[PDB]
Amino acid sequence: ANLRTQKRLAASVVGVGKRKVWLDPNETSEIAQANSRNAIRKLVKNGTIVKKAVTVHSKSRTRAHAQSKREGRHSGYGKRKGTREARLPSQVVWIRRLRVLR
Amino acid sequence: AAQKSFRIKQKMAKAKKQNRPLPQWIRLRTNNTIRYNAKRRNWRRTKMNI
Amino acid sequence: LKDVVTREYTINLHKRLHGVSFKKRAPRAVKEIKKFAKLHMGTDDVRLAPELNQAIWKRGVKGVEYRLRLRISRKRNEEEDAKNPLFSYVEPVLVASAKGLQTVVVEED
Amino acid sequence: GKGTPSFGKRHNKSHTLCNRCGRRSFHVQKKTCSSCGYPAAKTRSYNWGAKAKRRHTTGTGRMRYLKHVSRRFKNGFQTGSASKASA
RNA sequence: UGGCGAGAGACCGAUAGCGAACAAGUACAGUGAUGGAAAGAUGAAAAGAACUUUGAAAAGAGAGUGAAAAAGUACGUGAAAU
RNA sequence: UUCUGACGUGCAAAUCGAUCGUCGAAUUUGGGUAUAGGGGCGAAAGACUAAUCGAACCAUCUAGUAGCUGGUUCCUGCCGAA
RNA sequence: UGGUAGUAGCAAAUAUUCAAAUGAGAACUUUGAAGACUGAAGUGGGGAAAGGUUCCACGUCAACAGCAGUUGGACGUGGGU
RNA sequence: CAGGUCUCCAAGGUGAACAGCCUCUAGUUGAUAGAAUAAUGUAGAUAAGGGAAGUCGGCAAAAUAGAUCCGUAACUUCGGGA
RNA sequence: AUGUACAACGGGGUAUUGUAAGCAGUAGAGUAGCCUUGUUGUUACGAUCUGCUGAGAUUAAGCCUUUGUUGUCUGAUUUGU
Repeated sequence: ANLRTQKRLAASVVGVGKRKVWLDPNETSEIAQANSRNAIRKLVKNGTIVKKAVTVHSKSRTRAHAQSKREGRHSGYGKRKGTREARLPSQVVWIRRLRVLR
Repeated sequence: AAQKSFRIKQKMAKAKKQNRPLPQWIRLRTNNTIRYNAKRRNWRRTKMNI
Repeated sequence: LKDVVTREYTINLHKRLHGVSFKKRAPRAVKEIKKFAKLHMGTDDVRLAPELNQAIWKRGVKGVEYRLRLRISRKRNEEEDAKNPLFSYVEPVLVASAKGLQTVVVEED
Repeated sequence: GKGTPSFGKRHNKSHTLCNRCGRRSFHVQKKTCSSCGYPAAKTRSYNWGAKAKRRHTTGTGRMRYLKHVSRRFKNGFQTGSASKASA
């Protein structure tokens, strides 16, 4: 059929946007009948429309790189592109040098 | 516009109720020359200028 | 008269997707596999498979592999038939390295 | 720059509907209509606008009262009612 | 040369006559003052095409109404360019 | 700014691309409001005043006037220039 | 109304592919499977000015969407603040 | 109609950074297609040796460029020049 | 159109880059952990190095060659003194 309204209603009902719902292609005649939001809540509950869980953005290489920066690595001059008073300003270091002594 | 006075909306009500074709039964009526509606104002063609 | 033959192949895509623009290679892989199955089985209605479609597009437009193992089945058509009573149906098969394999007639039992 | 990218910037109104003549010629900053002249107590028409008088004179509207005046002259401005004669 | 009610013509006959023979100061254009069209005529009468067949449908082909569809609601005669 | 690149019966009655000015203040801008035609406004180019400006648009006077340009509708006959 | 001419051309914005469903007819509709893009000074969510019903649903494919069309900010009928 | 039109929200990595580059939530996949891939174009490139000899003119490209450390002339309004 | 034919693969040669993946190692700057605390004392971490590895990958789309495997091989149209 023409399932534009069903995908829009399913995105509004489940709450996840239109790019992640899964109107299954086998039961399409059934989804041609479900025209209201109360019928979308039936077709989500039994498993005819599901949620299609989130694509993984692994912050794991990030953790390995930050762990290596904690170890002292990855901080030469060819990983250092801002000035010395822009990476960490001298006024910050001075406040730390003098809120401690005072 | 999206937040209106009343007078402009009143004229939109008239501009809605005029935006329709002929009744189908007038074309059978005796001594008729009116074959269509020569005042169909669309929104993509003619702005009504309020 | 029966002609329900199912075979397997290696298609060499490097000698067919050579020198093509990069944003056209994988659709030309598709249009080329249809021409391949037209060449071999002889029918002119070729259906691919979405498994085979994924197997071409594993690496975007410009990363189609060099050799592929196809499995072409020349099935007979029915049900308000098209202009030929037979059609090809082209699946992939899973192999580790597609280099080295000849053509094989698949027995159906 | 003086053409289509300065017809982009053109999204206000200098005129609104006149209450008197209803024609949308009511200038907002001057607070006076430019077609009929509202709220001046007269209606602006000029003798160089030969067509403008042809658009705004009597008989172009309903004639909600004058339509009945000449007829009411023909009978001599009668008052009261008529009687019943026969049949 | 305005309004109403009248009578007329060695006038115009729809590119003419008023801008307007028609839902004409209308459709429409312009911020506005203002500018402003085009567009009449099937037949006596819709009798405006039942029914069959081809086609998915528009339509065609038969059939039929009509003096006549070389009058079919893109409709009087229907020129020239093409 | 430059390419005097693209385009130049265009995407566009002035845009596209790279390059380039400036980027915290004589900055940029929405809305309201003030100033209007020989007047407005101008860090002045006769620039801008709704694609119109060494003087806007609209209507009327107005069919302005022209010693200047273009056109000036059927035949035959008799005479015929400068 | 022509010849021009079925020519000029419909080339900026990295980009599409496979199978199924509807159908007379799917490069373009719908679903699914991939592949990519904007990459949060977004091709995302709200609005002001402006438009006025375009919002939403059922049906239809003459005209419009400078290709197509069973799709549509179109057409027909209703609903909605 | 590849123009123009005011504002709010604001993720992860590199990175000084709201730069560019890649992904998450979100939204699209729309801008006529198919086949070949001649000339001449538009857009991007790369060139042996020489090096502006081209040309009105190094116009167009190329080359440098981030950070860290050293070193920094004439002139000067003694701030700069850098 | 039944052929020491042709095609799709596979094999061999030629060629291009340059030594793969995986497994192992009294190689490895050092760093910790331990114990009989050593006269390589070991276990773990450790870019890289060595060994199988002139390996692996590509090789015709306009390279060469082939008895291997699987196939294909008459569809349409016109023409006479």
